[PDB]
Amino acid sequence: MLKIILPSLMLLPLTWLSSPKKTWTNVTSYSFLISLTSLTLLWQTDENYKNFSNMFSSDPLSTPLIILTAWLLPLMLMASQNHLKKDNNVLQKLYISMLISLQILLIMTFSATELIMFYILFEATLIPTLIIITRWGNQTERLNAGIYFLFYTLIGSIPLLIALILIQNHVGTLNLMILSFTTHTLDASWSNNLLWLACMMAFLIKMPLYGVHLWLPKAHVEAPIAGSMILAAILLKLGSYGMIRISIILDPLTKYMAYPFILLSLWGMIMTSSICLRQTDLKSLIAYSSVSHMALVIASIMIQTPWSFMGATMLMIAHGLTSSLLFCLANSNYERIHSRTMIMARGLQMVFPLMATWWLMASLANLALPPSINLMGELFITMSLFSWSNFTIILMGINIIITGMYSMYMIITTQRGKLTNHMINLQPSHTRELTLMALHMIPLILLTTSPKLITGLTM
Amino acid sequence: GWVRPDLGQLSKVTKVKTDRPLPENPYHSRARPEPNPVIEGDLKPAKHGTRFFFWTV
Repeated sequence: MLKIILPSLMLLPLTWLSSPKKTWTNVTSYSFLISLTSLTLLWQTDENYKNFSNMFSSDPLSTPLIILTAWLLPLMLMASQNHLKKDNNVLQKLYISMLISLQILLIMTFSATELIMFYILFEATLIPTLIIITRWGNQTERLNAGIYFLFYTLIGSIPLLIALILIQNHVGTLNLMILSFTTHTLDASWSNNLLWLACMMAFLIKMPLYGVHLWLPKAHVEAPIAGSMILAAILLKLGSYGMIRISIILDPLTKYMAYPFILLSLWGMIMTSSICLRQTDLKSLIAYSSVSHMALVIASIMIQTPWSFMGATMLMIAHGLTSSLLFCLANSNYERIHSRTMIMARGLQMVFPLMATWWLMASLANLALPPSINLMGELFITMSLFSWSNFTIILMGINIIITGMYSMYMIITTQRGKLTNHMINLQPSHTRELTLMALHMIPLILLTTSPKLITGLTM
Repeated sequence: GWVRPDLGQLSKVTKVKTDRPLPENPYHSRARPEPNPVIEGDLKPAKHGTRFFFWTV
C-alpha cells in the first residue's frame, strides 16, 4: 500500500507549493494518476489475499472500497472548484488539503490489518469531515449538523473502543487474520450480549441504522458538495465494512442478536423511502434515499449468508457512485438558483437537455434498473432475505414500489412540466459539470460489464 | 603506693582479657530471608520490538 499512500501524501506539498493558477490543474491530474495506481490491487490471480506487511493488506472487500476512495478524490476536486472560486488562495489550498486528508485516512482505514489501527483511522476521519461541513457549509444549521455528526459517531465509538481493548486483553492481539483463524464459539451470556452490542453499535450508527439516522439528513443538507460526496459514497461504508470485519468473532450470538436490527432496517427502509415522497428539499430527499438503501446493507450483513454478503458488497459500491452522482446533479441547479427546494426549478429538460439525460440515468440507477449493479446487489439481498424468512419479500416489495415512485417523482418534478421561466440565470451547463456526471456514470456502466470485481469475499 | 590517675586517663578505652566466650548471636536474631533470585545473561533487543498494538518496530 505504500506505493499508493506515499504519492497521496505528496499531494499535500504539491497543493501548498503550487502556484495559485496551477493548484487545481496539478492536484486533480495527479489525483487521477493515483486512482490509476490503485488498480494494481485488482491483479488477483489466486485465492490468497494480499498481505503487504504486518500493517497493510487488501482483499476483495477492501480493494473495491480503496479504489472507489481513490476515484472520488479527483471527482470531489472538480465538484468544489466553482463554489470556492471566491475564496482566497490559502483558503482554497486548505480545502484541498482536507480532501486529500480524507483520501489518505480512508485508504489506510480500508487496508489496516489490526482493529485498533482501524479504529484510530476510523475516528481520525471525523476531523477533516467536521471541518469541511462547518467551515464551508452555507447555512447557520451547519454548526448543529457538525455536532450531531460528531457525537452520534463518538457515543457509539467509545463502546467500540472498550470492546476492542477487551478482545485484545483476552486474545492477545487485534490482528484480523489471527482473529479469524483462532476464533472460538462465544457463550450466550448477558456479558457477551453487551459485548456484541459494543462491537456493533458504532458501525450501525455510521450506516446509519434506522432510529439513529437523524445525523445524516442534517449533515447532507448543510455540507458542501464535496462533503456530501464523500459522506454518502465512502463514509457510510465504514460501518458496513466494519460490521463485516468484526462479525467473524461474534458467533453464534448474531443468530439472535441481529433480530432487532433486521427489524429496524426492514421496517425502517419503508419509513425512510416513504419520507422521500413528501420531502421538499432535494438534498434531504437524496439523503433519506441513502438511509433506505443502507438499511438493506444492514439486513444482509446481519443474516451472514454468502449471497447476502455479495449483494451487500455490490450495493455498497453501486450506491456509492449513484448517490454521489445525485448530489452532484442537485448541486448544479443549486449553484444557479441557490435553493435546495425541489419544487422551485421545473421543466429543466427544456434548457439543460444533456444534464437531464444524466438526471435520468442517475434516477434509473437509483431505482435499480437491470442489469445495473444497483439491481444486482438489491436482487441478491432480496434472495438471501427470502431464504431467511419468506415474509421479508412483503417489505421488500413495498420498498421497491416506493423507490420507483420517488425516483421518478424527482425527475418529473425538476426536469419536466413547464419551465419556471422567471429563472433567467439558468446558465448553460459547464463542461466541468457534464464531465463530472460522466465520471460517475461510466464506472457504473463498466462495473455492470464486469461485476466479478465487486462481489466481495464470499463469491 | 596509690598514684592518682592523671586528667584524661580514666576516660580511655582499654583492652581487657577474658576467658568468657564471645556471644555469637547476642540479638537472638532469626535467619534473614533469602534474597530474590537474580536473573543473569546478556541483554537482547525486545522480541519483535515494542509489541505495542499495531506498531511494527
